[PDB]
Amino acid sequence: YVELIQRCKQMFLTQTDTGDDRVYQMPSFLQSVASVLLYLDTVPEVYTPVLEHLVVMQIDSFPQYSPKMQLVCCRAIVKVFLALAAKGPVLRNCISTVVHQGLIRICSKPVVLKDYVDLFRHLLSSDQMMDSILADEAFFSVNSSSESLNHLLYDEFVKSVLKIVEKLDLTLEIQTVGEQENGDEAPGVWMIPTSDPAANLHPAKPKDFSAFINLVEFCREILPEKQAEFFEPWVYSFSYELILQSTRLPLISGFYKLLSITVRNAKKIKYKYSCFALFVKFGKEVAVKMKQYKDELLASCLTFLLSLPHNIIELDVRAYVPALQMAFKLGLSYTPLAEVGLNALEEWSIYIDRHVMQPYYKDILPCLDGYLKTSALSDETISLEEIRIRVVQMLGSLGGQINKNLLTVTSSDEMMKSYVAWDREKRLSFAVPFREMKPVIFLDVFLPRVTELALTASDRQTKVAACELLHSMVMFMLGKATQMPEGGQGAPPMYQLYKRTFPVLLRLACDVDQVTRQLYEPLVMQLIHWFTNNKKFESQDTVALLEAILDGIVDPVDSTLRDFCGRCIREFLKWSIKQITPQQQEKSPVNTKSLFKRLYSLALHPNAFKRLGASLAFNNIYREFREEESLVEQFVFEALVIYMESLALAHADEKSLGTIQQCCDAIDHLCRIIEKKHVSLNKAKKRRLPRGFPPSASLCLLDLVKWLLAHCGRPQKEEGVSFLINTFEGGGCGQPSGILAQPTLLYLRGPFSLQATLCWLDLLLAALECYNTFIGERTVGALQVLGTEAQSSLLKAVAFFLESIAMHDIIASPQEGERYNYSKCTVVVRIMEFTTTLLNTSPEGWKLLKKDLCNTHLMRVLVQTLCEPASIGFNIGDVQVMAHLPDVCVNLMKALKMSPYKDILETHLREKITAQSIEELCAVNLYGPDAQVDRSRLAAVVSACKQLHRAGLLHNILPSQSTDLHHSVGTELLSLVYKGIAPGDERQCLPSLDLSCKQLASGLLELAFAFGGLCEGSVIHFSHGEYFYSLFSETINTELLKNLDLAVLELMQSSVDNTKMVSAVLNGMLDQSFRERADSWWAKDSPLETKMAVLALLAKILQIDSSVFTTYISLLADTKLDLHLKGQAVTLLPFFTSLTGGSLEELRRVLEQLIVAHFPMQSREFPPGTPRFNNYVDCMKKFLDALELSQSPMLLELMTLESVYEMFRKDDPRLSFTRQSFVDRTKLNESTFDTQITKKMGYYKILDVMYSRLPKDDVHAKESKINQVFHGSCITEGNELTKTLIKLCYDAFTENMAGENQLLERRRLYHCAAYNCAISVICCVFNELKFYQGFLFSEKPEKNLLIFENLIDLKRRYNFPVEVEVPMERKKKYIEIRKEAREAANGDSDGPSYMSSLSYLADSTLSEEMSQFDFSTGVQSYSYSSQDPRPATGRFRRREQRDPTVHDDVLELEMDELNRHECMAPLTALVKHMHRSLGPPQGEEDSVPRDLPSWMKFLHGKLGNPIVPLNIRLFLAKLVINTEEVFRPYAKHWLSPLLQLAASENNGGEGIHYMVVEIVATILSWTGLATPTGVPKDEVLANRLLNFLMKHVFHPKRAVFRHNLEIIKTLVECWKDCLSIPYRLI
Amino acid sequence: AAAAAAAAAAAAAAA
Repeated sequence: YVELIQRCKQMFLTQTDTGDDRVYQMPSFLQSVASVLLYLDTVPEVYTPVLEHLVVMQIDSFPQYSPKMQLVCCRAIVKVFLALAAKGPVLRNCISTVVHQGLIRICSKPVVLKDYVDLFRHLLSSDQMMDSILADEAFFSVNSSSESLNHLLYDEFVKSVLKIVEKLDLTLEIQTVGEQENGDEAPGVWMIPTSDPAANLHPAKPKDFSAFINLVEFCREILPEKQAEFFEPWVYSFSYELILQSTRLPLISGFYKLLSITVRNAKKIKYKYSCFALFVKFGKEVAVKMKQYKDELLASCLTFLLSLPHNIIELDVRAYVPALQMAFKLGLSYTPLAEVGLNALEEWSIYIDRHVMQPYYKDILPCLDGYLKTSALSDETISLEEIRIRVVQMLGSLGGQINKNLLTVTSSDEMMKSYVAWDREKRLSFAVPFREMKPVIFLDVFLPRVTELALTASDRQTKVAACELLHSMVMFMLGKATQMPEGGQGAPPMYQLYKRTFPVLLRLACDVDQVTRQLYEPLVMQLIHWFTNNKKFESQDTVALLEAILDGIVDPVDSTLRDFCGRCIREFLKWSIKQITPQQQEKSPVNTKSLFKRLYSLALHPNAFKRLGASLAFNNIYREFREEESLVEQFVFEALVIYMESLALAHADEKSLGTIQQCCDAIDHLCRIIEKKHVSLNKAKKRRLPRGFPPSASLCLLDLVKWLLAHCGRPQKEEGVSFLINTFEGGGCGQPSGILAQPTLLYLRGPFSLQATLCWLDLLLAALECYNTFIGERTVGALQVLGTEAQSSLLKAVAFFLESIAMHDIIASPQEGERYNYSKCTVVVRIMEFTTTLLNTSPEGWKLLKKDLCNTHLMRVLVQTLCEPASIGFNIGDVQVMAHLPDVCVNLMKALKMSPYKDILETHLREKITAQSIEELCAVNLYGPDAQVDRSRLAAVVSACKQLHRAGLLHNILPSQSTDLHHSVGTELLSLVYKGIAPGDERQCLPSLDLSCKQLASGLLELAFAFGGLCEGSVIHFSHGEYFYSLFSETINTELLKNLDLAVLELMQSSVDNTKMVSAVLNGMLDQSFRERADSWWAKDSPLETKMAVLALLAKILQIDSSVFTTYISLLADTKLDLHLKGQAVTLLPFFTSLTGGSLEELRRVLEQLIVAHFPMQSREFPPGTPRFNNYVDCMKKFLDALELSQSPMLLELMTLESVYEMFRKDDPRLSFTRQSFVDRTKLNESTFDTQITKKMGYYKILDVMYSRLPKDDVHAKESKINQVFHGSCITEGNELTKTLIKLCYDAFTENMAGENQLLERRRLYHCAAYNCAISVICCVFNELKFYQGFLFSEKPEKNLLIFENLIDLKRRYNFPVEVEVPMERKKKYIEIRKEAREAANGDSDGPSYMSSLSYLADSTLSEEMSQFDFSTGVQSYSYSSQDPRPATGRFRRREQRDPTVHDDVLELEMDELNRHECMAPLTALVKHMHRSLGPPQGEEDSVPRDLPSWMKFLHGKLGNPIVPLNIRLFLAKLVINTEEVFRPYAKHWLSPLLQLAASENNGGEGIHYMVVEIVATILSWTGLATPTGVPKDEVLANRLLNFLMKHVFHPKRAVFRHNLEIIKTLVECWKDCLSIPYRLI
Repeated sequence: AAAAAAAAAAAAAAA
């Protein structure tokens, strides 16, 4: 269980390999270590990491499992959890969340976009087997997974859709493209996510669990909270409009059996709890919200998630006449094809029926039939039919009422509209060429087209057809309508609605065919250009066209509108194309005037929610030539403006979301170009506009007013500052109001009475007057010019007394609560808006300050932020309403600070008592269950504490409550252990009492009584473990946070004292700081261990180096010092360990220190630190060389951003699986070895020259497949390290590591080799390396004759540099040196020798062998620098034989002579490129002309081993060579097998092939050139050839297996058009 | 020599 847990790991890591290592493996580890530790309440720890990141690699890591083994897997992990129970409340949770991590990360690669799905079932499976409390398991699995998804959604995607949905528009804008993409953004997003990890893991957890956790967590005991709050937090988070959002929440909810909780109690209030209320209150906001904005993509899924919100509102349904109205229609309108919601639609039917319709059918039925009409047929003119099934099943489930609205409303659907042939007075037309019979037809092709248009099912055959001959359809109609016989004359209504079509075409073509809408857009516009340059009649027509293109929003697809202005602007393009005359500008009413004439007005008339984007993209259209085209701009300026004014204020009541002012302000974005700041242009009548605008005193002017004078007041003064005062003369009273304001309210008290001042002019007072403080004194020395209270008497003072009326309105029916609570809050907030506007603004003389009689009132309202939610608006607050509430108090109270008298603060504060805090303090702990009502006011009073913090004077509430209350939090957080576990209720209690607990007092007593205070079945085992470690290390987060904020070195105190768990304590600190900033405390940690490095660090350190008891306190300790050096090394990561820890002793050094006599952690010795200088090269070179070969087997070659980023974020300190993660995307003490070896150079391969050196140490010390690692090391590090410096550091390092040394053969091989591996891929400028080898070039001329190792590295050394040199780069660092064809060929030509007398010590090879590398390399550099003659002829006379020309001396089968000759590859590109010289430049029908001048003459391949390799050389040679250029070499080839491949016999199992394969397979490299293969010189050749070939190939199939021969049997076939006939002999 | 059986099988068969 120690070394054995090792064994576990030894499987674990080693599964990092390229081939797999199996799996059941792990759960073996699992149930194993399970029963192991279940036995142990004695705390082995230390396996915490290995067991965890172990299991996290485990559970789902698989391409598959044996389906069988998987329930076994279940018993496995579940067993882990029972252990986690006996364990005592710690590691369980964390692990769960980790598997959440990979879990969703395993979404990658998503299988709708190894594989993905598996996890589902195992998760499913995870829940379902055996016995003990599957619940809790599932429970925490859920919540932590939940909050997990929070984390990733809190990583990006919100941002994603934000930016890249908003991106191309503002990035490229030419003002031409920007406008487009603007109108393109408004109606539904670009639907483009930014980072797919966000974009998609974003789906993942949802995408995963989609069908999963719906019915999962059926559990009653553990799902009160997973219900209620656990519902919420997301639902709060929603506003960002994630597809994700609702998804499960209804699904589980309606699934959940007590919505009786929800439905009934939520009724009780409608007649936890308020959780049910909001839990309701989504409904319309949601509903509409998508109905309008969200998409068939978006909404559909969204909404449909959001219908079942009825599934829980049975009682609490009320209106929802739109619910299905938009909704279920969307079910079978746009996806009768996709049943997705459609299912739901009639589920809703089910219960809305089955729950209380008894009036509501009067509602419901007028809808049902006239809509559920398509419930029956979407079928024909799961299973669509099945739909129809359950449709009727509904129908009869009541019946007799179900009859009608289908009939009369369908009767309202225009079955009958009769138009074609201009309401059918003649033939429509016949233009088409048959005219044997000259038919007519075309009569109704149209309603057919229609029927397609609704239809996308067979759309593939059908809807396609629709637009298809729509294309020729128009041009058909107008086609014979151009001479106008009747064609147009018949048209105008006909072709009218013929336009009305194409709205649908180009509309849904989106979800269908880019090719469709995009096909017909140039056509719709080739229309709009046509008649415009023509006469205006189709103006009468396309006008109509765009008319209803007023709509397209209620029409769920709002890009319709995108069409519109885009058409419009294209309209304007054509209008810009042909603009001629204001005669024809205005008499183009379709243009110019009557455009805005309607569009503005027309915008206004319906009170059109449907102008919004139409408006923004509308004037945005102009935003290009809004600057200039001609006159109409002049009018559109003003008309545009008060159009904006009246615009806004008009609808300004019930307006659709803010989409409204999205558009409003969107055009408010233009006075910009609209202001060129001319003299008396802007300043002119256009400036006469803002004249009345603030004094318009009108409603929403706030949005407008502040807009004004900064911008539009600016042209002429500054903002227009002093234009203003001379009118204040007449009045500043011109701004405000209060007609009928205060008292009559106090009498009628009506909602109709709320409807102006109470509606707006409360606000417009506030902000309108706020913007005044700024200009001049306006709120002081301008507005107030008449009296202090005189001019504002009926205006501002009544505004006070009306805030007093708010206090009063709390002193002594949905819409009622809507504007009633919306109001009263909007009141306090906005009247406090200009309140605090003044209070803060330096124009503070107490002029309007004394003007308050609300002095005590104000403090009596704000004092309750407690009653305030329970009374005036709260629920509405979360949306950035009461979210903004805190912003008041501080802003208020501190703008009440200074000049305003402190009793405003103080007596107010004095209002507060201690009984509140001491009391609730007692109570919420005194509860257990019941924590509700107090715990609330925990949250509240804490929120007040926030307001104190930003507002100061908190202590005034806690002078001695500093002392005890904050302590008593310790009494209570203390007190919990009596009951051990605390409710998720109480789990939300704690952030309050600890959070505000420590806002004042010290976090030291924290540490002290932390340690000691924790030094203490369900009662007693729920007591047992938290005694030992957990409970405060459970609550730990906030504690740590305190320790993060203000503490410095205060750490070291209890730290050094307790010297055990503090680490862990500290550990939680570590990244809890870091993550927050990833720069703050990253020092604060550092020097406390400068000194404490001496202190708590040390007794640990040399307790390890000293050290059963002190020994495990050591493994304990050195484990720490892992942590300490590691995290502390992570705050060194900013700077240094070699100065910071380098200049600071026993920090750097403890690395080297603790190394003695321990393997398992010896793993973790190395990864920390990049120590530098002295006793490091040396002492550590010992701890690695010596302690490696000692502690690693000697045996040579015996061995074995935001979103996704967050997976590591919270596993940061720990968990060896870290990079064992993505590798998921005999050997045992050998696994001790490469355990530690992978521990070695994978970690630091990248940095330093001993980090560099040790690999070269071991590889040559003991050669293993570690060497393979070197590639993904060296080559990587070569490209990786990207330090030209350290580049050169190994350049020289290795470079004269090739100096005079005891080095061996291989010891130069991997030297230059892995050396080059890194170096060929690293920065091309190798500087004096490549130059000093120039000055080691003369090293090449040399004599060691002979000795042995002097002869060994004699030859090893001077070929050694060119070895890396010319390959790493041959070029362009080499080109100016002006040794090019000149001074090297000395050493190539000469270098390889005969050594004919050398028989010796593989001098006959290695000397001559490696000596050949002269020509090999240098000749290569020549290959690109080549003449054709030069490199070829430079080879003579041969030393041959040479080693590559000593052949069959070994290697008697043919396999690796191509693999291991280590000669080809230069020869390859050799003849390749110089054969690009001699090549398509000229071919040869002859053998010789490509050889004798070539070095292909050097190739002969006759008479012995002199045959074989040369023609082996021919192997890939002929790849390029042909044609007949290898003419005689062909004769070489059929010559080859005869007694030679025979001499090589079978020559390896695949050998016979290996020769003949292209021996003949070249024979077919031509046709007529095989006329040679048969006739001229084949004379004896192929005959014998065949004979043997056949002879052999018969058996080996007989020997081994079958179609092997057949491979030949081919060749056989391939032979014969005449040939040699050894056939009778066959 | 399995998917390679298809490889060279194709080498001849296409030849």
